[PDB]
Amino acid sequence: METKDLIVIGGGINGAGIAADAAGRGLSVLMLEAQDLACATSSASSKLIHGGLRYLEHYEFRLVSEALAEREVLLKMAPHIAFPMRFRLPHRPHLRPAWMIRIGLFMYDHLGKRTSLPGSTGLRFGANSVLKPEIKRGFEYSDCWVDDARLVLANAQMVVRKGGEVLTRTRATSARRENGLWIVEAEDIDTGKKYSWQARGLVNATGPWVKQFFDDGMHLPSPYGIRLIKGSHIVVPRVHTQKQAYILQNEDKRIVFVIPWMDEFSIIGTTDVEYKGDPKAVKIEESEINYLLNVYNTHFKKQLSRDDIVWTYSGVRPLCDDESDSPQAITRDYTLDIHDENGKAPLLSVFGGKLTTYRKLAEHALEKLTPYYQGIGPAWTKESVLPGGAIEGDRDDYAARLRRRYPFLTESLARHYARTYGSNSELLLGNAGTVSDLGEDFGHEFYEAELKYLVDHEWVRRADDALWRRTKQGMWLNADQQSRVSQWLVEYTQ
Ligand SMILES: Cc1cc2nc3c(=O)[nH]c(=O)nc-3n(C[C@H](O)[C@H](O)[C@H](O)COP(=O)(O)OP(=O)(O)OC[C@H]3O[C@@H](n4cnc5c(N)ncnc54)[C@H](O)[C@@H]3O)c2cc1C
Ligand SMILES: CCCCCCCCO[C@@H]1O[C@H](CO)[C@@H](O)[C@H](O)[C@H]1O
Ligand SMILES: CCCCCCCCO[C@@H]1O[C@H](CO)[C@@H](O)[C@H](O)[C@H]1O
Ligand SMILES: CCCCCCCCO[C@@H]1O[C@H](CO)[C@@H](O)[C@H](O)[C@H]1O
Ligand SMILES: CCCCCCCCO[C@@H]1O[C@H](CO)[C@@H](O)[C@H](O)[C@H]1O
Repeated sequence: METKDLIVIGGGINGAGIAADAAGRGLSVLMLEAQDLACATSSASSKLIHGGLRYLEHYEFRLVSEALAEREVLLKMAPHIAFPMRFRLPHRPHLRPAWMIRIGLFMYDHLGKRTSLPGSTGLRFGANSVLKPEIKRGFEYSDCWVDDARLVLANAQMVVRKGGEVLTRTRATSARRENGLWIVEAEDIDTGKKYSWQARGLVNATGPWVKQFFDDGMHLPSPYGIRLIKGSHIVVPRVHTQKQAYILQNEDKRIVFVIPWMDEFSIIGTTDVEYKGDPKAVKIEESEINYLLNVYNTHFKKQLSRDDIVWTYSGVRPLCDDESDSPQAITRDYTLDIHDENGKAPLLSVFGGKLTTYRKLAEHALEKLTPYYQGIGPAWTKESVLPGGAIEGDRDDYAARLRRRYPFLTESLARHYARTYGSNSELLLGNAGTVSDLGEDFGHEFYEAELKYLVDHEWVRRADDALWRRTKQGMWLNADQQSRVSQWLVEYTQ
C-alpha cells in the first residue's frame, strides 16, 4: 500500500489545483503530467484573473460573480506573480451604447463585492492620447494579471509540500476499475519505463484531452463533449509607455486585449477559431495575425505591421460543449462529473474551467469526492499562501528588501527573482555572496544558480521548461545561448 488515495492525471491549472487541495486534506496524492507542468492550455492564456466582462452579455452570473470574488483571493495567495491592473475600454457607440457599458460596469463592481480593488470610471481621450482622434470617450475598470505557468508551478509545489508526489514526463496510458480500486498505468516518455499504481479515486483533468482519455485510456463513455476553440496571441515591442491594458470592441462583438508585459512588450490577443486535431500542434495562422493587427491598428495611432511581431503563441480552450453555433458564445463556466461503480472507485472529470476559477473548481471537486474519503479534512485553500507567496508585502517591496540583503544583485536581477521566485528567492540564492557565486552566465542575467534551482525544485528537464514556462527568458536568449542551456541540462541531469 502502494495504494494512493487519489490520482490526478493532468498537470495544468485544474489538475495541480485539485491535487494541492486534496494533499492538504490528508489524502495521499499522485499527480501525473505527460510532458511538463503548464505545457498546454495553461501556459497559453491571456494571463488574466478577470470576472469576465463580456460574459454578462450572455447572462453568465454564476461565473462572472464567482470569478469576480476570486480575483482578491488569488491576489493574496500569490502576490509574487499576480497583481492589479486597470483596463481601458474605448467607446464605440455603433456597437454598444454608452448607457449599456455603464450598467455592465456597475454589475462588475458589485457582483463579487471587493474589499481592495478600485472601481470604474469614465475617460475622455484628447489629441495627445495613444488612440486615434475620433475615439474621444471611454471607461476604465479593474481586473488582475497572473503569470499563468508559474501559478500552476506554485500548486505543484504545494502538493509536494503536503506529501504529494508529482511526476512529469510521465503519460498515463490507461485506467481501469478492478476489485474496488483503480489500476493506473503510465509510461515515462523518454526511457519507456512502465509504472503501475492503485488508487481509491481518479481525477481526469487532462483539459483538451479529457474526452480522448475516456475513449483511448479508459474505454468509458464521456459525460460531455468538448469543443476545442483555438486562440492565439501576438507579442510586439511595447506599443506605448502607459501601464494600463486596453480592451477593444471589435466589429464582430468580441473584445481583444492590448496588455503591457514585462515593461518591454505588449501582448495582443485573442481570437476564437474552432479547432480539430492534435492540441499539441496548435499554431497561429495568417488570418489570426491580420485579425489582431486590424483591431489594434483601427484603434491606435501608432500602427503595427507583421514585421513588428517578436513572438506568438496559441492554445486550445477545452470548452464544455453547450452546442452553440458561434465559438465566442460557448460558455466558459466549467462542468465536473463524478461517477462510481459499486459505491467505490469514483472518477471525477473536469470539463472546461478558466484559470481565474481553478481554486473554486478544485473546492467543488473535493466536495464531490468527500463521501469516498474519511477522515478527510475540510476545505482550507482560501486561507493559504502558495509557495513563494510569502512576501511580507509588495513585490516591488520584496525586490528592494532582497537587494538589501543580497546587495551584489543588480536591480533588474532582484526584480526578476522577486517577481518569479518570491519568498523562494533565498532557496535559490543559497549561500551566494557575490555574482561570481551564481555560476555560468547563460545570457540576460540567467545564471547557473537559477537553472540549477529550477531543475532541483521546479521540475525542469528541458530548456523550454526553464526558458518558456518557469520564466520568459526565451524572449531574450539567442539560438546559441539556448542550445547551451540544453547542453548544461544534459550535463546536469545525468
Ligand atoms: C487563448 C486562451 C486564452 C485564455 N485566457 C484566459 C484568461 O486570461 N484567464 C483565465 O482565467 N483563463 C484563460 N484561459 C482559459 C485557461 O487557460 C484554461 O481554461 C485552462 O488553463 C485549462 O487548464 P487545464 O488544466 O484544464 O488544461 P491543461 O492542463 O492546461 O492541459 C491538460 C494537461 O494534461 C496533460 N495530459 C493530457 N493527457 C495526459 C495523460 N494521458 N497523462 C498525463 N497527462 C496528460 C497535458 O500535458 C496537459 O498539461 C484561456 C485559454 C485560452 C487558450
Ligand atoms: C441582465 C444582464 C445585463 C447584460 C448587459 C451586458 C453589458 C456588459 O457591458 C459590456 O459588455 C460587452 C460584452 O459582454 C463588452 O463590450 C464590455 O466588456 C462590457 O462593458
Ligand atoms: C454630424 C452629426 C453627428 C452626430 C452623431 C451623434 C451620435 C454619436 O454617438 C454618440 O457619441 C457620444 C460620445 O461623445 C455619446 O454621447 C453617445 O454614447 C453616442 O450615442
Ligand atoms: C450604472 C447606473 C446606470 C446609469 C444609467 C446610464 C445613463 C447613461 O446614459 C448615456 O450616457 C452618456 C453620457 O452621459 C450619453 O452620451 C448617452 O446618450 C446616454 O444614453
Ligand atoms: C436590446 C437592448 C434594449 C434594451 C431595452 C431597454 C431600452 C433601452 O432604452 C435606453 O434606456 C436608457 C436608460 O436605461 C436610456 O439612457 C437610453 O437613451 C435608451 O435608448
